[PDB]
Amino acid sequence: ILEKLRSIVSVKKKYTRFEKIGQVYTAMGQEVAIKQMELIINEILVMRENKNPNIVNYLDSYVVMEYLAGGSLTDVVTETCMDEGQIAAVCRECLQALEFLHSNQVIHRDIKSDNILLGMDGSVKLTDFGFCAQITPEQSKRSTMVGTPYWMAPEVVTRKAYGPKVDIWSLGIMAIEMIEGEPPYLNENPLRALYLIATNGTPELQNPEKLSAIFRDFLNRCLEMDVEKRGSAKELLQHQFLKIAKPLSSLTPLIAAAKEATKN
Amino acid sequence: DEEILEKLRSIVSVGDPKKKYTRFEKIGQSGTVYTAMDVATGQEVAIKQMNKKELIINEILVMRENKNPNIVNYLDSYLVGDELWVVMEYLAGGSLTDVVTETCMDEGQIAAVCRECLQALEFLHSNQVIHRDIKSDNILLGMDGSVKLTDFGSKRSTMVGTPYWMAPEVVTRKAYGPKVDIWSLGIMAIEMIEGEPPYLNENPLRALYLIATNGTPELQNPEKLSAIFRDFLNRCLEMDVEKRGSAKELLQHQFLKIAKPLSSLTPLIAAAKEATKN
Ligand SMILES: CN1CCN(C2=Nc3cc(F)ccc3Nc3ccc(F)cc32)CC1
Repeated sequence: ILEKLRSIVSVKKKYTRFEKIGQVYTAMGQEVAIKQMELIINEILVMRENKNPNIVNYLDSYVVMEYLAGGSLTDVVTETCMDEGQIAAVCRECLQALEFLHSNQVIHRDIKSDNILLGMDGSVKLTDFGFCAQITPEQSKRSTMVGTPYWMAPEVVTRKAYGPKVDIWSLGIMAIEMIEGEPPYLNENPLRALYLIATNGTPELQNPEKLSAIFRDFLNRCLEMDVEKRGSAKELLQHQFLKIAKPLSSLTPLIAAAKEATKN
Repeated sequence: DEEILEKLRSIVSVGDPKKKYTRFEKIGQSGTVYTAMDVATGQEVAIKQMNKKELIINEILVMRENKNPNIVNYLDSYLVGDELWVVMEYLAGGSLTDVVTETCMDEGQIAAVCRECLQALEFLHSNQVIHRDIKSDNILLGMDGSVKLTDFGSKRSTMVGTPYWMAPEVVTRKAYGPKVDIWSLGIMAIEMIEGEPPYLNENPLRALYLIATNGTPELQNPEKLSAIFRDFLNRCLEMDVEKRGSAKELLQHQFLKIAKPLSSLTPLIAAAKEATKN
């Protein structure tokens, strides 16, 4: 245990109007979120270096993050029925965040609805960079099995050499959550889910006929077992499915519904 | 909200706790735990301060009526503002973690710690309490060698740390009973002879997989353990819950008969205090 974590800290007078939130506080001429509590160092380092509009802004540490008042995507997917135009809008935003991170040789390794925060204007931002991997030409692949079982790519689960396309798979599982309300095998135990991802491979939708052919194709490109065949974030940003995306304002009735449903 | 407040008034002791105890020092953050000293008697105490509400009334009443030498017992309770303070016993010899990471314990010392913990587990289980966190960090030592068990405090979310002490039935999210604490004691005994718990260099998710499949990992140096100690561990770390020993059965194990008196633990306390001074 070392103190070179004290070296990145900024060093009660800078922020006011503290109000406790979650299981994390809100404060203020901008509105901020302050999380008060070796991987914590990597998360602060990667967030400073990788600033983009589709990533929750790390502001300072003494951890001061920007505030997104519309909750997470989880509240929306578990309390509402999203249409394809809304799903395509969320997928486009996440792919813009992934295209940015991957070009900076960063693998998120934890893409899931819980890590997608929403703004009251419909803005979509990616968070939780604890599990991220910074790759390089000297070590372009990783092997560690990290992530949330239900969202993990089969190559991660089986501890094979993997790259940024593990995040593409996780995005594909997230789009399934947007359809079905839950990731595949959620009713199972996390270890039984790991076994199922490793053996079944590409998950099968409960009702595939409900989806348009263009959405089915988009998911097939995301959830392709052959990593070379699976699309990169840059390739999938050119997919026809994203062209049916509604403006980000279309997400605000969804935020309203989740807030109304979660009054307990 | 109101019924819980009135029920508390009849059970809490009158008097100002701020006048009764001194030298408050935070040791954890439901609520906050402070170490303190009784100004009148010199006793060292642990004070849990806190702002589900029906569950706490029963937990106090259980603690108050049920006493055991191998657990930190309930001493008193006070209503301080909108906070409830629960005063419990504490010990000055630190935790078992300091001893296992700074000294080499012999089997006679390990047996003495296992006997004390099993006496605490027998007591808790008869009171239909499953600890769930039996680990060296929750074992408190007294300057006379006394051993006391403490506590104090989702599939979508992330877990901080490897849950190395957890039984395979806990990991696989099955219904479970008090024998989960027996498994955890078995892991604690491994920590006592190797100086570390298993799955330390392992990722928490890889640890979960390993616990669920193989149960317990192979010992780093098994030839260093006596046959009677290896048998004791086999009974503790049995995958079949019915085959795994209960606290009452394991108190009759031959391994505990090689236990040295609790005075044999005081040189270990001295060494851990010397190692963790500066
Ligand atoms: C339902 N709820 C579970 C936790 N309980 C206890 N937990 C403990 C656990 C310890 F490790 C030390 C002391 C205690 N205090 C106790 C003292 C007597 C007793 F019978 C049980 C406990 C209280 C009841």
